[PDB]
Amino acid sequence: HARSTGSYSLVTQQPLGGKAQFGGQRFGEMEVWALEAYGAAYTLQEMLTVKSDDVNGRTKMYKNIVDGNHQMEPGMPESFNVLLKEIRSLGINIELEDE
Amino acid sequence: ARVTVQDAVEKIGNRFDLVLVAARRARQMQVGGKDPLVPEENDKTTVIALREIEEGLINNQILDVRERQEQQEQEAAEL
Amino acid sequence: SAAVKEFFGSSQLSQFMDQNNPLSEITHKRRISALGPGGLTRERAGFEV
Amino acid sequence: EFDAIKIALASPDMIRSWSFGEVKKPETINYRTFKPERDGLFCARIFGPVKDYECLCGKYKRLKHRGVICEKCGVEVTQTKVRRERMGHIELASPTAHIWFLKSLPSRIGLLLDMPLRDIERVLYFESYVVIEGGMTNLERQQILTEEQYLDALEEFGDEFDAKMGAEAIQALLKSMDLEQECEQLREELNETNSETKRKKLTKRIKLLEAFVQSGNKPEWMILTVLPVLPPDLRPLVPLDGGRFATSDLNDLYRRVINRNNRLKRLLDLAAPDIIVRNEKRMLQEAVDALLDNGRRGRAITGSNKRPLKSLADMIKGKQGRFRQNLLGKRVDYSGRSVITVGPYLRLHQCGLPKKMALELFKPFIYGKLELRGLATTIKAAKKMVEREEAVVWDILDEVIREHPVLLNRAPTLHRLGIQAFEPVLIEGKAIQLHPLVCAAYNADFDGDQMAVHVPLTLEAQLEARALMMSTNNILSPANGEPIIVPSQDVVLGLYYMTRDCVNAKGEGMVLTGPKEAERLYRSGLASLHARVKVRITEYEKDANGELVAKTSLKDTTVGRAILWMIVPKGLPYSIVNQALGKKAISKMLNTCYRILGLKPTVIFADQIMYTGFAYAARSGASVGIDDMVIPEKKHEIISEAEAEVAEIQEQFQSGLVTAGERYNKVIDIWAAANDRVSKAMMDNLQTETVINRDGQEEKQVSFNSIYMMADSGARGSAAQIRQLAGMRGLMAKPDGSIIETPITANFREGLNVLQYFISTHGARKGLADTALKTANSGYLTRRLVDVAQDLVVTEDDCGTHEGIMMTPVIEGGDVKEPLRDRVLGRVTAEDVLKPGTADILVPRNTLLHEQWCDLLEENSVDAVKVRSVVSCDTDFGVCAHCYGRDLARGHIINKGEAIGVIAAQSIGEPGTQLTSSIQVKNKGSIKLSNVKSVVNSSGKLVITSRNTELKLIDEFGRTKESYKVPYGAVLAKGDGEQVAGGETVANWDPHTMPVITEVSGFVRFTDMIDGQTITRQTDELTGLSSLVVLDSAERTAGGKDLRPALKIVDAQGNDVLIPGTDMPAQYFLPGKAIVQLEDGVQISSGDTLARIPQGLPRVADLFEARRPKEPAILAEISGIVSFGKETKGKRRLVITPVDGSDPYEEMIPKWRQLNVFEGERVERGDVISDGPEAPHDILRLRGVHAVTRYIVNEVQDVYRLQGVKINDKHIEVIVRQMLRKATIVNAGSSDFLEGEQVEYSRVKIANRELEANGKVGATYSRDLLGITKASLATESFISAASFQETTRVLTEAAVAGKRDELRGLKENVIVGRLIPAGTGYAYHQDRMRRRAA
Amino acid sequence: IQEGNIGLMKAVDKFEYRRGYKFSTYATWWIRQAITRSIADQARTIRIPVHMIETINKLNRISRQMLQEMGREPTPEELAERMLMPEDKIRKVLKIAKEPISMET
Amino acid sequence: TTDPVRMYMREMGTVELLTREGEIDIAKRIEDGINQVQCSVAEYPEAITY
Amino acid sequence: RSPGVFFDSDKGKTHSSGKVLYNARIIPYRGSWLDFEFDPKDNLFVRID
RNA sequence: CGGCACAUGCGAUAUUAGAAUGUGGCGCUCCGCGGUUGGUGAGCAUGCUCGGUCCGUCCGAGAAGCCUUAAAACUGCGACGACACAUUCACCUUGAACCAAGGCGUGUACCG
Ligand SMILES: [Mg+2]
Ligand SMILES: [Zn+2]
Ligand SMILES: [Zn+2]
Repeated sequence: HARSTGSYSLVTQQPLGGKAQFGGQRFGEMEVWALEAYGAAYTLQEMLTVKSDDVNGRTKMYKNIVDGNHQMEPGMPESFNVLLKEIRSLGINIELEDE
Repeated sequence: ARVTVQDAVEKIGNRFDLVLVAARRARQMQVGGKDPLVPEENDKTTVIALREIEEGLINNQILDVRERQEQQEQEAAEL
Repeated sequence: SAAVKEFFGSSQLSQFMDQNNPLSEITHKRRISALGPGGLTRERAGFEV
Repeated sequence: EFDAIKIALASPDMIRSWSFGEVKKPETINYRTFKPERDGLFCARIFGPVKDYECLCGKYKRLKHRGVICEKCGVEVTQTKVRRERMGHIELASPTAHIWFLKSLPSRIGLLLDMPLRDIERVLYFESYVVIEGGMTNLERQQILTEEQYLDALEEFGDEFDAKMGAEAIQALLKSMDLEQECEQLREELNETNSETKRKKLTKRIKLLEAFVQSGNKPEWMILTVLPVLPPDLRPLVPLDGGRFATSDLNDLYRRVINRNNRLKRLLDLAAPDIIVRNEKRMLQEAVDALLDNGRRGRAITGSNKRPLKSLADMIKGKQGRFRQNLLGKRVDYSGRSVITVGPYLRLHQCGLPKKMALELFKPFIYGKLELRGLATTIKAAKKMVEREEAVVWDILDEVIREHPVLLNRAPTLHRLGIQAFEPVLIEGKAIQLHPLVCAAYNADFDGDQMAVHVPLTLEAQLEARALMMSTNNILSPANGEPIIVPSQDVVLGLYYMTRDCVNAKGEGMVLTGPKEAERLYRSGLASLHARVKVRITEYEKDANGELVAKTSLKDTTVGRAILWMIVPKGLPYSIVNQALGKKAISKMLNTCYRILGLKPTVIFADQIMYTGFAYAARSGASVGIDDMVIPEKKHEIISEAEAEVAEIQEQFQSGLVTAGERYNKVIDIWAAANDRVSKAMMDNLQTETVINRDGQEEKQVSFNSIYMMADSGARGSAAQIRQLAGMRGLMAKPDGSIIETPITANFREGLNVLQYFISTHGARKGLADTALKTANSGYLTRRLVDVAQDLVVTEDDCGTHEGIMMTPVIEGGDVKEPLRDRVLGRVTAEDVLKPGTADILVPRNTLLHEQWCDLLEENSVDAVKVRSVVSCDTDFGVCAHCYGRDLARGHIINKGEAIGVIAAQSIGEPGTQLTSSIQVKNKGSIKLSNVKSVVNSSGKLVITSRNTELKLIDEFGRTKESYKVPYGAVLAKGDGEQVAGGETVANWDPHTMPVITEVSGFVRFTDMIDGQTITRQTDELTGLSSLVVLDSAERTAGGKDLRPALKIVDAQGNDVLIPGTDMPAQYFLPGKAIVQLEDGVQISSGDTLARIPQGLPRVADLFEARRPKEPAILAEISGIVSFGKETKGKRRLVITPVDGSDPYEEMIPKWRQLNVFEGERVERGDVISDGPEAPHDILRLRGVHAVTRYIVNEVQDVYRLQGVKINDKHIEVIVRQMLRKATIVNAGSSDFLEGEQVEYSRVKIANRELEANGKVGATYSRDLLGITKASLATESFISAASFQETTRVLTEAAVAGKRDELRGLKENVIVGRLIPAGTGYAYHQDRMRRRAA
Repeated sequence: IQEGNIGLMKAVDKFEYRRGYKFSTYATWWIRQAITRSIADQARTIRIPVHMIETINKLNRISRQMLQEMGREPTPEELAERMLMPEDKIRKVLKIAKEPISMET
Repeated sequence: TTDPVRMYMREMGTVELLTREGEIDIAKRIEDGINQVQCSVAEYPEAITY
Repeated sequence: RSPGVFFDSDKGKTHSSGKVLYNARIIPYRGSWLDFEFDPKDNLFVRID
């Protein structure tokens, strides 16, 4: 099978894996180490922000692609924002800083 | 076609600045601010950018000179 | 009925018959598992078993 | 958007600042209609609207308003994504201890109040009392009580006394404490008083205190007063299909907490008795502690289920937490997955890809091109056009594919060649066609394994996948310079059949004008494929400066070699195709073609090799059959002889002549001898069996057996498996690890009966279980190695230092295991190295050594080279490129930027699947002895008094062919410098007898040797020389227990013989079993014995972890004269006497164990005092950083080269660098740090170079090696210390410290989803770092 | 037991010894009332009211009795004539009484 | 062990049972208490007039 | 494991003294177990679980 | 040197016995009815007037009426829903339940 863009998981905005739930080949931890091992950095930035997690970034990417303008507006991943709300929903203050 | 990127590595070193330079050039050719300086063989803007690197007439320095020249022509075209 | 239906419906020892081959039926019925309740697990055991 | 991530504690004012509502009621949603209940855990006025821009009642449904709130029911009408974002709070009635600051092993409330944890839990569970600053009447501050003692203290002191119990008491303790007063107090206790281990704990506590005050925290924030709650769409309660819901278990946890908080408010309204409210406060403590981290209590399970529920720390920590399941690795769109297959018609820059996958992946590209070309008016028409698959879209898809690389990926992606790019060729089919030469990089066989494709969407990712990750770029491994696109199995068989020669064939010994009529002769059938033939070939060479000098000649070769010669490019000489061309030879062919002609002829040459290999393997018809395995006629004869010999040993055991063990060993030796005779029978019956004739009687040659070609070419298998097919198969081992005396005397060509096969099954199943378990452990080793070393990035172009280690060849006892050439090739020199004629500069000081420079090294006689190593670099926060080396997919020096820690750790952990007398000199040369101190005895020999002697067999070219660790007190035949012959045993020691040899010559005597107590009178039956011999510790009496027997020398005059050269006599102390052979007043010579003393992969994960060895080698701290102290404590005091320095060091040695040095000798620092393994801590702390990195690389290269797997040493060296980043400072000086504080070496280095550039004094440090699971968590960046290992301790240790994380090193940047400061993003981070704060 | 202790404190509030009963007979009803009201109040994710839970417990009791009378299990068509409800409400009472699945099941 | 139900049992296990007359005695103490608070009301005229 | 009585050794591994221990065990079919074991200094010990 | 206790790591990636009664008030119920302000997708493909015409149709600018306003909102009258309080009868009678036991490591605290 293959997936262009299908459904997304609820609690973390990621494409849920499976078949015929349209899945997505899980670009796991060792493959991220593999792209770090090359000089590939834009590939990894779109590989774990825009193609997967960012709720604005995937629709911005889809618009930019159907306009034929290959360009990504990265933003911030959504599951990292979930991690901030989970640590912040402990007694632990975690923030982002000034500039 | 472009099977190996070796000549572009010999013109622009460091193998990582090549990606950034070719990316900037192919954006100048895809978003229609420019048009190619080499005959295209129905290649995409990626391969046309790498071929413009291999002909030597594009690097970071020539792109900077051309971009400042476009900014000076904007300053002259303010009227 | 809850206990006996819970055992036949949900256990590590009660599973769907592999039924794509007469051999597969006749060797899934002849299977000697060491897992399940009252037996060792894959995480805990073990090499001599 | 932002910079460095900060983490700290949460004040209740901060928590009320976060929250947009108080959640007062435990409802979730209304049951009848599923609107959320006000104001429950799912609310509207607390969190947000349910639908996009719509109130809950319906008064505000559209975009007419966005700022308003409805006054019927509170809804701030916004997006519903806001409901994913806003948080709530719970006003806890009684306060509550936070479980993370209470139950983690370095407990923070525990060692913040300096109070044991069981008493703290005794206070928090309302079992006791604790005084809270209760004045000074009778009771101290931390003095706990009980209830009866509380009544005692209250009736004895009615007032000025304060002692609560529970969480209020701990909160009052933390609030009452003045920190800096106790800071002054502990500084005074660490100035005057010294209670060593306790003051080490004390300086740890003062480190915590002055780290806490330096932060912005207050201690009473460790007790929760207002508890924050998580947004609803993170704990969702959503409809499944069927009217039944899925709740997360956090809804259960917050429902329980809200429920018990409302119950406690209701009880304190009704003025409950004390037992009930103490019950309820314990219950609320349990509810909160189960919400924050369930599992550190009695594991409060959920409802209608026996399974334990899932709390917050269950969602952060672990394999399924957000750090490892949804941040470090994400499931990705624009991907596909299918079964892989071969398709040999490809160039290796392209792979097959199905039309249906290419239509499904590239859907938005097709949409864009169709609405550009106007075939679809809108985009819904484009959807229906690609849905119906009309004939116009396939030309569009062929336009969007043409130059767009996809990424192919196999699931065990161990090393970095697991993800490679290709250009797709569309396939009628449903299986990805994958180029064959690439597959050895993947470790992908085609037995059903399935691979995944990803699509670079953006333009920069297309250029990355073409410039960095295209398959034609990676033809060299990152582990070593060997080719990874080595031709694998069919192609090497096609070559080995093509380039060979039989003594008679068609066209034997004819003449050919070139390769072209060689092809015309073979393809017409006049001449055979292989017949020895003179041809005319024209080879080119690079004799001048990049110039192709042509020379032509008649080479005497075969036909098939001439046919392959058309495929060789211009540059290579003809001798690369004039041999048989197995697998090793074709790897050398591709290596020489790459090191001469660059990249492009090597890529197109590898494609042409693969094509011609498959084609002439098809023309070979190389086919295995049952007649292809010749059984020796000498098989059953040798088996019958061995069956008679085991009957001989059977009769010799039934005769009682032998015991069982020597019987067993003799039987296994004769079966191994029979197996070796069968192997040497079957090899000579296979390989030379073809005997044919040409112009004469006969002639033998190498065989055209099918299985011999398939074993000699190196295609599949070697002679072990050929042995198990033709001769007998081995000797199997039972589950004991014992090995059966009755081996399997049948191969697979013959049948195996039931018992032999049943014995073989055990070895097979043990093999399978070991492969599974070693796969798991190799994965864990790779993960620890990358997570200790992602922070290291090549950052500077050059540091310009003079440091370096000393590359020598690694010969040890036998022949060469890894020469000088392939060790130093690729590195860089520190200083210039010189010819054996001195002052002859052969290389200058720092040049990149490539293959012509190693040729210049080998044409001279160099043996040892100083080399810049990454473990001794000077650069801050990385390794400078000029110090690292060159080895990469390219051949040049490493570029500025590229991450080498990750490629290093992958190249180490990737072969983790594959892992498991006297001097008999072999070669001839001259003899050399290093660190030798010896004396000539009376017998013309030479006895050795120094045990650091290293024996080197130096030939006429200066290099070392053999080395021997010379034991102490050996008997040299020749001296030093004399030309020795092969086989000549020069030193012959007694390995069972420790020598008590001397330098003196005179009368041996007894001193402090009392008969019957220290020495017994033995009268020998065999020799007959009765003597007085030292006994053990049990039998020596209380007088002579501590008094030791000693031997000393006089001459004929009675005066004490002094050592010739010094003034000390040889008074030597004997242990138990040290046999006194020569008695009082008996003459000896120089060096005679005064007495005689008779008798895998977890290794790598022990080395890099650097665990303490079980029996450590003990080593002397400082160099000096060794001496003994007090006796019989179980230990002895080893005392060192340096000449210049201050002596008074003594070390406890368990004196049962055999030592090495005698008391009369002298040791150097770092010299061994006993034998056995040694800790890396000792080698680092005594010898030097170069010595410990040499120790690690030599030990782990022994472990890898035992299996025969090459790993370049740069990778192990940079893991050694990442081990020893931390270093404790000894002398503080002008710096800010402490006498026992552990800070990283780069941070103290930039502090000293600011101070040492000034006139002030610096801070001297002590370098400290840490293991990979401890040097990775002791990090100045806590997300890289929280992503893999123990999470709770790291977040609490960085939450009490207020620690600030500057994103520093690729783990955080993968976490936070921005560019990586190694690869293409290095220029971006360099531009930003130039922009940031400048 | 804490809801029972609240009920016990209410019993000690409203206890009258001059009726002559022991404390146990009077206090047991208050303790059971508080505990039953609490289980009906706060032991469910979706809070279903008191009379609704009384209806659910009647359904489980009658379907416990009929299962040993008929033998197979009762269909809700038998619960139409067995009880006083019009059998279309019994379907939704049977629907509401389902506890939600844990999302980590 | 923590097991706070067992800590509750041990915290209440020290309190012993009542005889059948001690309940009447505690009830008479309750009567004395409500008697004294109603007699405290009995002196205050403003509550009366309220 | 068959219900009955098993006399296992568990050699070596306790405290690295080189001494072997011995543990007897009564495994029921339904109920609580029973263990008997020695220590490194020759003292017998019971375990009900 | 032993014991007790605790913590922590790994254990592959990927693909798959309650019952009954009453009263009270409430409405973040979208359920019938009334009153109040208050609209829009209709005639109008020129209903009308004037101007251009490629035209008798389309463009450009005007005015009116009829008719679609309970829509949106507000407030009251019914139904329902939820909530509180009170009462009657019957039963019940003073310390529970619980799983799981077969691997390899690392470390900490306490006591002797
Ligand atoms: Mg396979
Ligand atoms: Zn509203
Ligand atoms: Zn350096």
